[PDB]
Amino acid sequence: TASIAQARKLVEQLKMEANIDRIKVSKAAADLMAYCEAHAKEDPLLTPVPASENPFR
Amino acid sequence: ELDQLRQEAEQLKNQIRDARKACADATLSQITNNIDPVGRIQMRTRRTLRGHLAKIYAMHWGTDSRLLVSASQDGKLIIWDSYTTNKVHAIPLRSSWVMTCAYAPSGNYVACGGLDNICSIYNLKTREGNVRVSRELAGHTGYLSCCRFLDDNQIVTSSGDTTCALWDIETGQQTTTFTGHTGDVMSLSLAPDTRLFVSGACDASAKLWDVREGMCRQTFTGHESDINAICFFPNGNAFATGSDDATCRLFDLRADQELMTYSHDNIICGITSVSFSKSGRLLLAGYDDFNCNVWDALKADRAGVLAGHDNRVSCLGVTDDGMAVATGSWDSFLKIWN
Amino acid sequence: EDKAAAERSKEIDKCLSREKTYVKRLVKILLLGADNSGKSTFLKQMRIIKGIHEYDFEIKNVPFKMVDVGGQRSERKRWFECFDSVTSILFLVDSSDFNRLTESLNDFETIVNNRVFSNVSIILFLNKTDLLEEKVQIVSIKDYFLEFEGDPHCLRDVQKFLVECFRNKRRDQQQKPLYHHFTTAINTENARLIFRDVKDTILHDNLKQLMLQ
Amino acid sequence: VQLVESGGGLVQPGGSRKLSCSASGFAFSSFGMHWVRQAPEKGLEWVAYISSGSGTIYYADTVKGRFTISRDDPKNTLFLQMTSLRSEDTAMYYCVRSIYYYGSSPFDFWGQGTTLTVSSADIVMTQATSSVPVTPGESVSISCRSSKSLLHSNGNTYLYWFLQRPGQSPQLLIYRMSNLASGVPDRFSGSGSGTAFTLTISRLEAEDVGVYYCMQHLEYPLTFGAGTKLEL
Amino acid sequence: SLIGKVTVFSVDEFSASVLTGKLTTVFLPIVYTIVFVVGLPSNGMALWVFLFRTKKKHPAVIYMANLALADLLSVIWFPLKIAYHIHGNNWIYGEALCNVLIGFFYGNMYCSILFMTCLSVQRYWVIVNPKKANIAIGISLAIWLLILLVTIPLYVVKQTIFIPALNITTCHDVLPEQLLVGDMFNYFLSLAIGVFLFPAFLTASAYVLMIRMLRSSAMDENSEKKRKRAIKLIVTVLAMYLICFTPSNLLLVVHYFLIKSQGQSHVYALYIVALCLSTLNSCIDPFVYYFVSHDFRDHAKNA
Repeated sequence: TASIAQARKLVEQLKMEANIDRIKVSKAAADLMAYCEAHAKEDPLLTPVPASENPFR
Repeated sequence: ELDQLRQEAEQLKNQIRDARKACADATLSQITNNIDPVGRIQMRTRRTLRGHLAKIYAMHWGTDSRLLVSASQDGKLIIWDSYTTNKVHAIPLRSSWVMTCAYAPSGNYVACGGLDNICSIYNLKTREGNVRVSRELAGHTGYLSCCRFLDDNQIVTSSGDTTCALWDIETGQQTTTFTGHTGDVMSLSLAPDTRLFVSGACDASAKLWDVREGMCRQTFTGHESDINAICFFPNGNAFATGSDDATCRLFDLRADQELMTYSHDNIICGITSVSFSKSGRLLLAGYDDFNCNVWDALKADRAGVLAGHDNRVSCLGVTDDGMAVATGSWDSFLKIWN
Repeated sequence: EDKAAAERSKEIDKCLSREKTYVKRLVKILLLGADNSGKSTFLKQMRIIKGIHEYDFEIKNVPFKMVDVGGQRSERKRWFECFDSVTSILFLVDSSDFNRLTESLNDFETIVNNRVFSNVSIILFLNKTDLLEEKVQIVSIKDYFLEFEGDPHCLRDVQKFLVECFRNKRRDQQQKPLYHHFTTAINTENARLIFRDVKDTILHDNLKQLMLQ
Repeated sequence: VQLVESGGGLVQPGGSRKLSCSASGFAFSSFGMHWVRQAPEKGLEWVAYISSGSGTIYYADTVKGRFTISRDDPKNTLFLQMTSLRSEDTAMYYCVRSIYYYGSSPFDFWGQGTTLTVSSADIVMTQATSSVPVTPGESVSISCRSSKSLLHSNGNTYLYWFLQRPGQSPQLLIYRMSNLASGVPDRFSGSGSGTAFTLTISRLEAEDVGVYYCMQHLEYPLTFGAGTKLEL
Repeated sequence: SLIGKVTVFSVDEFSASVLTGKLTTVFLPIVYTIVFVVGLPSNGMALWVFLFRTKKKHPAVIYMANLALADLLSVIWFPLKIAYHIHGNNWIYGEALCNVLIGFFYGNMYCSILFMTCLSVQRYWVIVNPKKANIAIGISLAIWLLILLVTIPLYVVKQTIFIPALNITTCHDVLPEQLLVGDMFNYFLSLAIGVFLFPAFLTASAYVLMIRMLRSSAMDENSEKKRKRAIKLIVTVLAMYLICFTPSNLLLVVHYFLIKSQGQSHVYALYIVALCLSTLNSCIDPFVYYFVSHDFRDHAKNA
């Protein structure tokens, strides 16, 4: 009955994974790009800082 | 009937695939084809940190963005002050084959683990002045692969006998166990709000786990070989996966699909580390080609190369305030880039 | 000023150097065997001293470290092959029980032909060499192996056959050699044999450093 | 942790003496040591400093060339040898622990001291008042002033605050002008700016009576203040 | 080195034949051209490989690079010398160039011999007993500095002489007598004995002992197919070294022993031929030290 138990566990996991809401890819892409833009000015690796505020030199 | 259950599983898989294929109304390659390219990004070495006698396998940035910890096959952990190149503590080990290290968010403890199947927790703030072992966690049947902190009381581990676990330090035993993989797990990463985490496990699959319930909510598939590194996006809503067939991928947790694939025709080697930048625009990767590459995260091109190593790059990290990138390689040197 | 912290670092550095001079003089041996391969008695009789075990000892002013993997070698993944610093691999094999030979023999072809071990030596220990003396005058090798081309009652012929069978599965015949021996309860000249083989390997390396080859 | 000193007593002019200190309960070989002095009824003054590895040795002006300091690690003992004593040396002596690494807490344990009786680029500190009458239940604030700016280029400020109850050795309250030491109740605070410093106690209690001291640690020699006494 | 007389300055009949003959006018240019052509590119290539294509500073690399440098600087100025022998022993280029040739020729040969001796001692030391790179740099600098302090006296004494009866001005093939018995005697016999014989004994001893220890029947059989090969790469080096250089210095000594005692100089042709023989090592050394290997050759061809 081990095979029955394994199959039942797999079926229950698939059922639990099945009933989940989703959104379109375009909305997710738009959100990701918006977040990436709105914080551009605070990123020192992308936009370097003057040598006065560089703690490593 | 077993046949009935198997047929039901096949039908459920078909339903899931159809649902996923229903929602792909566009792609990131088309929505972001109108963004000014970043241009060339060149970085130089600012420091070199010498003192190890063998290969380096791990490193972790402290939460103040100044101190860091490293572990080598010599059997030693070392704590460095990055601004002035000093040494704060040198901790010996009881086992020479070590594979991970971590830094507590408060600055009091560190962790270590390896092929002894035991996870050791060290205490740094003491009256007598030395560093002494505070806890040894045992109960896994294989070796440990990664370990991370949630507070000074709870710790999360992943082991090579296909399981993950959550330990309570004060008492010394397991509180919840997560099972469901087929092969051994290699890397895990924690959510910014400390409520979820993700794992990758040498089945060309990755899983999302909840910490208060004990059940997995989503399983992603798509690679062709092992998965060696994983990390979250700063938002908490996307993660990037690194494999052994010279390929990185970016997945989303709400659309339940795969967004981007980063690959090139001159790259025929594996990947050892993946990390993000603060704003989410750069992705860094360490290769067996003896170098590190810098990718743009929304256009899938190459931005640059960091090429200061003469052997494999094994460890990579970025600070919490976004000023420096640290790399560690099998030549027994660490380096800091800005 | 609190630049005295720098002094602290210097002291630490000094201690690390006092280990380096030792690290270069250590020789590592990786030991592999089986349940009935006599690993326990072999370890016990050398007067030496749950996961990976280590043993540290010394021979004629040279330090030796022996790493014992206790059955975990079933792990078949690359990242468990992180032993790319060893100098020799040591097999113990039982030559009495014929049926099991294929089993043990199989393991050989998996561990020797791997790519991390392209520049290491192999030492082979065939064990007991008296149950063979007893069985050879009683039971025939041909019931299990059909290729024995000599007379299945002479110890020399059968021993040559066994060592040939083990040699035949090493491809890339010549980077560094394969050694072989017979032993039951000597417990006394084993250190000498291992020492001779390690010294031969070191000569193989030195003649390549000096370009005299 | 425990440190116990010995070797004191009475001597006649001339002659020479030796003082020893014995350690227990910590890693003696990883710490530096200081010798500190106190007059019979006056302020504190600093005598000697010996460091880890016995590499750097510092003496003061009214000491140098006449006193010697030494340590022995396996037996865990610290020695001070004194030659040709005078009348101005009558005093009581204390032994103090120290360590230096990023994030440490210097001056975190004091001994119990011995009695000895015998028959300018220096930075100066000024204590505002000699005494302050205070009432239980009310807040108090004290202040001291300096003759140079203590804010080094790396953002630190090196000022220290100690307390001494009647009849025992002092214990640390505040280090680096804004930090609390371990074991101190969470009601003491400190602040200031370059060349002015203030300390604040909210909601006084019992056992908070004593004498307060403010120290500098920017460059050797170290200088103390006169001291403020709260009369409860 | 032919002796001249008293400024009127004249030579005898035998010299009159030798300078105007066939040995010094046609034969030598062939030899020097061959040596130049083979020698320059090969040792240059070896220098580039040893300096820019080595990852681990193993001492053998240091020593071999220095030897390659020595031969390279040995070979370069030869166009002026070959111009001299094709003009008929006449010279048109000022005393400075005569001085430069005579100094550099000897300095470079003795640099070569010294670094060969050093390499032999290193090999014996490593094989007999299973920091050296630092000592290699130190010893390299020491040897170079010593050589620079024994090549000077060749410039400070005028090297060129005029002979009217032939109307020829010569560069170091003819010299006045009073100098030959004095400073030049000490300098040349000192170079011949002090800087050849002692290192020759050291090299011979080291290689013979190394062979004796690699041929013993007190080590494993499985190494045999390698060890015997290692024998043939010692015998072919050592036996070359003694047969290329030794026939030079001995004759030189014999030469001067007839000037300081008798006053005839009839053994100059023997010196010329022996010097022809001893110049070929700058071409024959990279083929017997460097190219007979599997690693260096691959690194050089992939460079």
